[PDB]
Amino acid sequence: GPLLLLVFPHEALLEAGPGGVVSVHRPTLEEYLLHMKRSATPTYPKDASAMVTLLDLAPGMRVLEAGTGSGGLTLFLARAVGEKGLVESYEARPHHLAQAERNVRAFWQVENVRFHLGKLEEAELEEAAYDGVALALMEPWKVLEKAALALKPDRFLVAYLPNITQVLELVRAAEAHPFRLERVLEVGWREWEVRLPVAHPRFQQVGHTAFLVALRRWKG
Amino acid sequence: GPLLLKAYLVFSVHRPTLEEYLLHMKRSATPTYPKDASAMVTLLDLAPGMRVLEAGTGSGGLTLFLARAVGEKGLVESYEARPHHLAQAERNVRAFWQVENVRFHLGKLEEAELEEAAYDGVALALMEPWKVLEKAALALKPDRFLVAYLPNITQVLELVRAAEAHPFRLERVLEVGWREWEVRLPVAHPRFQQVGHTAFLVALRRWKGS
Amino acid sequence: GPLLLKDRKGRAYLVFPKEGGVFHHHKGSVPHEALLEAGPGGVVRTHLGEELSVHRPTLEEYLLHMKRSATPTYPKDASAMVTLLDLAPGMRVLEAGTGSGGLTLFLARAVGEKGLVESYEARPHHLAQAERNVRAFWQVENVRFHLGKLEEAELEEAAYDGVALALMEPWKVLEKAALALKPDRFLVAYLPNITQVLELVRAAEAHPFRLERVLEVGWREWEVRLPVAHPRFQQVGHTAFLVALRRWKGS
Amino acid sequence: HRPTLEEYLLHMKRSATPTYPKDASAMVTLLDLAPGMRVLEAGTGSGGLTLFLARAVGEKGLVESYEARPHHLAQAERNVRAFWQVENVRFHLGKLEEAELEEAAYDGVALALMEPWKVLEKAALALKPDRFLVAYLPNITQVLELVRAAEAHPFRLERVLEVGWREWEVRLPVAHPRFQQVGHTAFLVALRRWKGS
Repeated sequence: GPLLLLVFPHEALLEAGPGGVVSVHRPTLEEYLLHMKRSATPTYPKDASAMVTLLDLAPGMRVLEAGTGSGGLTLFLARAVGEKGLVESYEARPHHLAQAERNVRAFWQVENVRFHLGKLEEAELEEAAYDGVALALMEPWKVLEKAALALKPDRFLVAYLPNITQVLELVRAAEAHPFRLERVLEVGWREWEVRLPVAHPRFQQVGHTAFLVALRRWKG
Repeated sequence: GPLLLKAYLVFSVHRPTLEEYLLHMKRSATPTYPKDASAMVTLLDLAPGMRVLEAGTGSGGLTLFLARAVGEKGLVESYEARPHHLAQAERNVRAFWQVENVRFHLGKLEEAELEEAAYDGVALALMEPWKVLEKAALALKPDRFLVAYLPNITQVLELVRAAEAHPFRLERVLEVGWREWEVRLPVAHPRFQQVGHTAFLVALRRWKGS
Repeated sequence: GPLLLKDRKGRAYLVFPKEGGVFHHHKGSVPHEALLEAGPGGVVRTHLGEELSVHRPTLEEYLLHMKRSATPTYPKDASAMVTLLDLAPGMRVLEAGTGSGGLTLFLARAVGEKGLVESYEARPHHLAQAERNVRAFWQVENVRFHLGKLEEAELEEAAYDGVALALMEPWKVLEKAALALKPDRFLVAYLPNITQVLELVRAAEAHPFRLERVLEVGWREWEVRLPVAHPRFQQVGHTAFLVALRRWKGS
Repeated sequence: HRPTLEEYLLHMKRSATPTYPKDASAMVTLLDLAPGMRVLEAGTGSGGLTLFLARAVGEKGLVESYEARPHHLAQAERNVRAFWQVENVRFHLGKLEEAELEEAAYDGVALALMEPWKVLEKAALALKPDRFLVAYLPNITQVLELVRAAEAHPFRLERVLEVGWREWEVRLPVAHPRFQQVGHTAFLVALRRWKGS
């Protein structure tokens, strides 16, 4: 495993071990995302958590992922389905895919993630074979056809979109597919500074990273 | 498992989302909202295989999340003090989730005993979480987290001060917010009515330690 | 002046002292006299006899308890709009809105008795509401009501220090509002749906405004009854987007 | 290009942490200030809550601003009387606890003080009944200190609230709440004065 202080093994650090001093730590997935090599957005832990919760991902399921880097969203999905549920992650741009496979593979040593280079709409997949579809695309409405195709009825597709304008365009686009609009939310984590006697919500905030969109696949 | 109509649970037809389940199951009493339970799992840094300590009340709402999170290789030990509705936690959890990764107990922790450094994370929903730090701390592998659910900032403060006595560094205090939007074009706005504040989440991290 | 009454449960009521009225909060009447003799600050019993606190209502307190039959405007947002408008006393402000009367009332205070608020309502019911609601709380002359729309209003040119709107389709008045507004003074619009905000911004690029702010006021009430101290569980999450625009220098 | 009060407050000379208009707007609304009223103000920063308060009270109203420490009082006065012509403000070089003021003759008390509890008693006197004291406090721990201390004066706690303005960046086709917000400045505490006691 990798260590946070971010390094990949020098030996005082291992002898101290996590929670020990030389301040050595074993990274949380969160810490790891926030310090890993990025070309990405990056997908934030608060958003990826809520996405796994809307997708209703449980162990053993199949989850379809697109697109971009860098394995941030893919790892959260990877733990959610784990064991051998399956993550089929699609990325279009090849050095971003590369970087992501590296990112994921160094933290997560299980092999429940199948990686695919190429747009999701080019790909061929079974009808009604997937337990959820997670998208982190700037133009998600493109894959809507495939997504309704590959997605078991009464399951969700969950898009991640920064701009509300993109969210509206999905919601209209989604009206021409067997998808019923289930949720539109903004996730927010309100950090507090506690350095007693100082105790206030932090002065500078992550005032949202993105909107999460959730469509449910009704039968059609 | 059970079914959901649009919107009541029973035994438009839907398999219920775990979150839908928590929101329409017999929630004893002031529920664990999924907004929070999801958060806590994230903070606790849970993966498949791990062992997690949970207390207490009282719908086993948090518990299901814990169950899915750690998986089948992992297991959850759930304590709950209260007797009649620890059962109700058990009724709620076995309806939705039929895996052997949860082992229940009656009682508070301090009365209980447990291996030292066995557990990969602790999750508290107790009114007075400061009572269980000697044990929580003992039970916890170093560098892993204790995550505690608390309605009032006064309780958060007390847990922060009581924790200075044990080998815990405070990493985080946060409120979660899932602001739902309504979108029926041309209408598009944040929902008028919202699950505002449910609780603070204190995350503590075990030192080596000493 | 009207009166706000509260019980120990916290529940508040609005009362208008009327000749020999009586207030019923349960199966127990209170004569209006006791309310008036008690005065802002004191208690009254319902002859059964439940303590009840008498208050003069704060402008805010009045807006939330009046019966509100227009699609209406909150104090958190009205407050913010007065401030975005940069409203100082003596100023002249053009207004168009709902029948709430709230927005007109918040603007009325900002400008003072030496200032002015020309308030326009389109529907004649919607006008009566605003007058009813506005002159119960404030009878000063710095508010003048008009029936109609701004695009059809006859306005002096560059005579106004700000424009406050609470219309469902404000792109429509941007043209009149442009000539009516002094350079570097603002238009501020109360829009519930982000779509309306989006259309207005798109529209505004055709008139001599620069967009300046787009925002959402939140007032997070806390409950404190020690040892209970937290953010109120249920709150007024979202009401409206405020859009602030600036009239370009010179034109 | 002439400037709005906000803009002035930004290029103004502010020794302390500034006042944000969200907070000052909310402060005026919570005190229920209308044209004509007589309001009491202290003290840190200087002089931007006072400008808001002058606009609120109006033409015929008056704001009594206390600044314990002089060079600040002066800087308050230059700042205020550069932007705000009206002679509707009265500056005092004194603490607010030490000063001597007619009973039940004020329509509010606006404190930006670190030590708000300290002036609790002289406010209960000065402030008419069923009117308000509103305190700006950054920390929840100070809020709590004040909540305990006011239990010992003729005050009911009406309101504790944090004020947020969620800015949006609209730059079509961009449209999204701004990534970096001013997440929190402070809490507002409103106390109501009881009858006689």
